[PDB]
Amino acid sequence: DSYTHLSFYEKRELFRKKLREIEGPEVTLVNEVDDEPCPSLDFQFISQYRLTQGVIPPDPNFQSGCNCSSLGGCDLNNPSRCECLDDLDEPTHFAYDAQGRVRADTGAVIYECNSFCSCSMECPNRVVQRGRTLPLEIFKTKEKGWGVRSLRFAPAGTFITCYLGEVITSAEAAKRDKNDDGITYLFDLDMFDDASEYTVDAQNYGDVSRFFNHSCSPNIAIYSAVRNHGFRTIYDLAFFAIKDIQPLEELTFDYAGAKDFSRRQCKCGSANCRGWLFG
Amino acid sequence: LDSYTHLSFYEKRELFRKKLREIEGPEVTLVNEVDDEPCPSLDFQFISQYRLTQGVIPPDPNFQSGCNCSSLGGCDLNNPSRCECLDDLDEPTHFAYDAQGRVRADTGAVIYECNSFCSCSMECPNRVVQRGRTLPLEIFKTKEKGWGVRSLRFAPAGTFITCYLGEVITSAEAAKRDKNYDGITYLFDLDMFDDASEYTVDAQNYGDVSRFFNHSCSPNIAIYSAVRNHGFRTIYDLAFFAIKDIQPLEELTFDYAGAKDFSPVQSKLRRQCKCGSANCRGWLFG
Amino acid sequence: TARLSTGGCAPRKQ
Amino acid sequence: QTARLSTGGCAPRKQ
Amino acid sequence: MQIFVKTLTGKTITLEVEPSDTIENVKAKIQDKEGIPPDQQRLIFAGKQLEDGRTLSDYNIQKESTLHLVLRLRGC
Amino acid sequence: MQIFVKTLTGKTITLEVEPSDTIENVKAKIQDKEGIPPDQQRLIFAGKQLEDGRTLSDYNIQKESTLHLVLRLRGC
Ligand SMILES: C[S@@+](CC[C@H](N)C(=O)[O-])C[C@H]1O[C@@H](n2cnc3c(N)ncnc32)[C@H](O)[C@@H]1O
Ligand SMILES: C[S@@+](CC[C@H](N)C(=O)[O-])C[C@H]1O[C@@H](n2cnc3c(N)ncnc32)[C@H](O)[C@@H]1O
Ligand SMILES: [Zn+2]
Ligand SMILES: [Zn+2]
Ligand SMILES: [Zn+2]
Ligand SMILES: [Zn+2]
Ligand SMILES: [Zn+2]
Ligand SMILES: [Zn+2]
Ligand SMILES: [Zn+2]
Ligand SMILES: [Zn+2]
Repeated sequence: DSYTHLSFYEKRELFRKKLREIEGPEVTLVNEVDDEPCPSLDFQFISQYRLTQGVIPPDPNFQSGCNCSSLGGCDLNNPSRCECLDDLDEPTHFAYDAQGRVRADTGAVIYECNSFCSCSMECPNRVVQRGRTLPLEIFKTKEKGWGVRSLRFAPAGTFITCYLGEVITSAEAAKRDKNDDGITYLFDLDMFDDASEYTVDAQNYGDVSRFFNHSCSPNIAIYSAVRNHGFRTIYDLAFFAIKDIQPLEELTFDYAGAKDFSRRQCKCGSANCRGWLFG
Repeated sequence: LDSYTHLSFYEKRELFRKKLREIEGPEVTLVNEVDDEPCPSLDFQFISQYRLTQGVIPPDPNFQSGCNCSSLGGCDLNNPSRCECLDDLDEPTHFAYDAQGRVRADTGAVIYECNSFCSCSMECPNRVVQRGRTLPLEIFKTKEKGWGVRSLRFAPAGTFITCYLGEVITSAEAAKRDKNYDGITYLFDLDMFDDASEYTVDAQNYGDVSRFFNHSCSPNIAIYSAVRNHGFRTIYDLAFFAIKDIQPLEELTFDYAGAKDFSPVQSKLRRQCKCGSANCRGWLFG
Repeated sequence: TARLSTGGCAPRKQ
Repeated sequence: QTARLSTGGCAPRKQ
Repeated sequence: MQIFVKTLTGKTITLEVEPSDTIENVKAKIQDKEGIPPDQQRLIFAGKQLEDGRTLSDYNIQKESTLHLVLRLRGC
Repeated sequence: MQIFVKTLTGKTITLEVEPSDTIENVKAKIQDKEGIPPDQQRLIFAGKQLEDGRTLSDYNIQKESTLHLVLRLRGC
């Protein structure tokens, strides 16, 4: 981190050099509030999880693929045939629809096809794997720092992006809970109480979802996308829009869950806004 | 892309340029100063890593061991004997890369790199391949061959270009494929080790800029096996490294048959080789 | 204590 | 040989 | 012959079986040796889930081979 | 105690060792049971390679644990 001999426009263009190398739809940067050039320039963008020491990665020996049609992928009309859907143990509907959007009735866990499946990459049940489709604008908010807004229309259920970063153990995460400014990038992989144990930190590496700001009335939510259905320790943290989003609307998600029956000031301005995200 | 309506030359070229702009890493450009062909095939998706298929067993992390060079200060290159990742190397142990990040001239065909289990950072000098493409590559149209790739910047000997990516498939699936015998193919056998020659990378439907590299009997780049799981040898990165200094806009070409043997004098198949080299064998296999 | 959380799968997240 | 691209094997190196 | 079934925990169960033992018989043996009901067993070999009707020989499972057991869950 | 060794080709070997045993002794036992020279052996546990002079107890490898055997590359 030198960035002292770099000017305003030089720093902004360096950050945009980082952005233009991001895989997929373009990610851009605008500032309509203050004269800050860009977010921290030490940050490096990554396209997938960066596991660290002491993080047991998914063992592929416990992974099993379906044998649905290789041409058209698995058919959403016949979910019983799909072997990698026999783990939900319910009416057993595919998480997505024909249009690739998650269903409004689908639960919080997504079971997707893996390498062992015979279906192609165009399979209807590989939405998170295919990657981002929405161009996102990183913009300076007025009371929350940087944030992300969408540029094109996104219907409810549309996939957005994965929360990426360094996957670290509970010990390493407990060592780096320095939040030295109301600044936190720790996302606990606490979707399953029986596994947990891991946390994705976006402080130094991560995705554009790292700029997603908390809201007590969000428009997007987080889903656990699973490719090795056996393992529940490491999995994709996919962001899906649960509300219809117009262009230029900031993408926000709740930093916690419903938790019913069980900086520090929140500047989201919601009707149900408790003054702290505590997250 | 349900293009029920005809896409013109301009629209096809623009769609391919948009795809190139969406590739991860530095920019990739498209040039055709030969004919009216708008672009390579649009029925393609660039991928930033291997896509494994059914029947291919992926690398098992239980057979992978990291190194503990964080106590040295992050995998010192002057102290390679202290790195666990170099255990399976020779007795004169040395990292593949030099101080400036280029593979050394005396480096073997196998590059053992650090992995998730190591205690170093992504800035470890033994993680060159994992950091990805660094040069701005231009897809151009060759005179006699199809599409080729060149570098807009100077590529000194030992520079890392990119990886050969695509679908990793079994020999059985590659046999159900290989209809591409009737005259382009994107099949690259993962055959660095005859003890673990099982899978093949097909860059037909999915792959990387490297799938546009052409063959030459006098190559300027060659293949290295970049291995992160040192216990596994059926799946590994097919990294490209420049074997001689490459001037700007010079076409990046590698030998499809790899490094030739030295003992057997005797020991076409697809096309007449039109690489134009003075030593051109004239028989390209692949 | 202050980390982003999926909230657990115990609620359906609908 | 086979009409596919190959590494060339272990013992031979870049030359 | 002998085969080994590995759990996500790391437990390694040893089974005495024959190539003609059905996957149902293997699940019953797993139940006897560990108390895991067959309905919540998921036996996996070579990236594919083992089916009840077939035997070990059908899946080319030889001696001292390794099967992997995923305990089925419903509500995460 | 009883421990396990998992090989690349899918085979799983059982071994009779003690916490006092050295990894060189474990490689010698693997040789005696499978015919693999100790110098051409890499034992891996919990993401770490096991050094020859050290003992199993130094790696906290308790009973019924599973080591992973990697055969060294010689060619080049
Ligand atoms: C994961 S970072 C992403 C935002 C961006 N990196 C920035 O510069 O603010 C989230 C940080 O923004 C602030 N923040 C996020 N949502 C907020 C909200 N709804 N109200 C007030 N502050 C918020 C918090 O202080 C938190 O440290
Ligand atoms: C991986 S593709 C090369 C890039 C791209 N497919 C293209 O348009 O050429 C390999 C095919 O390109 C052709 N090719 C590659 N190098 C050649 C050469 N030196 N002379 C003639 N044809 C060549 C061969 O027909 C081969 O099947
Ligand atoms: Zn599928
Ligand atoms: Zn299926
Ligand atoms: Zn599937
Ligand atoms: Zn609020
Ligand atoms: Zn090291
Ligand atoms: Zn290392
Ligand atoms: Zn390192
Ligand atoms: Zn030639």
